[PDB]
Amino acid sequence: LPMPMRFRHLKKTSKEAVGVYRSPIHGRGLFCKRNIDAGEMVIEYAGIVIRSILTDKREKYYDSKGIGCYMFRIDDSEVVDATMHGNAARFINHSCEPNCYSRVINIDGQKHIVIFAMRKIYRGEELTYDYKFPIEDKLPCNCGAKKCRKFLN
Amino acid sequence: LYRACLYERVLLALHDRAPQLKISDDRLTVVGEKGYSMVRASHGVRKGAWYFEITVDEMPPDTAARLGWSQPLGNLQAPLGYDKFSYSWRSKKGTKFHQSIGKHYSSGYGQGDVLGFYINLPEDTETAKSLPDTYKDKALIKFKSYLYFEEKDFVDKAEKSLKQTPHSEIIFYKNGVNQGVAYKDIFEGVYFPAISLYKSCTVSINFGPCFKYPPKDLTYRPMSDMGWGAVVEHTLADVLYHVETEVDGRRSPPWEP
Repeated sequence: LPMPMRFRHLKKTSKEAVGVYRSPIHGRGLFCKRNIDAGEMVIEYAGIVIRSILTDKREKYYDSKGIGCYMFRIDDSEVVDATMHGNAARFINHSCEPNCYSRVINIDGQKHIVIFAMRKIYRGEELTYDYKFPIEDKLPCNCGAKKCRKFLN
Repeated sequence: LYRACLYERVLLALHDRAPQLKISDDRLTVVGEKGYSMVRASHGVRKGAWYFEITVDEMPPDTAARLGWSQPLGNLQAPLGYDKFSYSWRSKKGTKFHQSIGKHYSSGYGQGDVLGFYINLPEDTETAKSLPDTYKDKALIKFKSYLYFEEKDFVDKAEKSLKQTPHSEIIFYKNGVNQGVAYKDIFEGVYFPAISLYKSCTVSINFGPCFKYPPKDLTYRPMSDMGWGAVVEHTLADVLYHVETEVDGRRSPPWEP
């Protein structure tokens, strides 16, 4: 099916496909409300599409406001910043064993970061993907996976 | 191989523009859509004094171009003066912008300004006081349907000490009328004329032989002259690199020139 048609279908079904609940991973997180097949569109990380050069000026801005940064790198040139304006995708925890995966798609010239399902996800499951955060010097992970790196970084 | 440039004259190099930067070769004007961006010319100055112009063809209120010079390391997505290696003017009121700092040590700007840009950097002696060797990198690639060359550029300099190039300066003119000195403190490293666009700004760079209010100095050089100078210099660079790798030995005359 066409990536535009699939994206329209995803934006139509997103509000009733997933939910946010109290999470045993941490705080609140994204849970599955209807069995999601593999590779299908789970959710867009929708937000403010900005250029990369403006990230820091925003980040420091949030650093001046004590508001956490909700930014995902679209590519070397664009970023979806969801700190001030976003969607439910801001509540997707991470797991070392993800049933989901992030991919950038091009619809009518604009890039969309869509989390798709790495596998057939069933109702009730908490949605998690690989943030692929670079190794820092340390955030402990509680994803519960047996392969868990003990640290995102 | 060769560094042959897809240009009839020394123009704004397409190799050093942002993907959000549009050009119209009817006037070689440059325009953008969102925020600011930066483009540069084909040539680049290393010594001597020279001069060019920018002609503005459209400046709505939400349209503010910036015009000036910038060394390499200049991120072409930034508004030409956001870093310490770029010095420009904001085309709302004549205001010198460098290190993102705005200074009103300047005249006033007009919507239909044909602005002249004079700039004098010292010889490579006072620039380097050492060897200005130009050992070049050359890598062959075949992008989707055409052949191209890659070279290694300079790295972000952490220079925080002020060592101005001796007797270097920048002067700004409005239609030849002296708008005054913009920056006397000029850091080392080659510079090139650059243009920053805000949302839908229409401006264009222009060389000397078709000028409107040119200075009558016998030492300053138009854009085209330094352009073919640098082109021939890089031709000799290719010559010397292929010599080095291909034939044993090298030799150059009494160093001074």
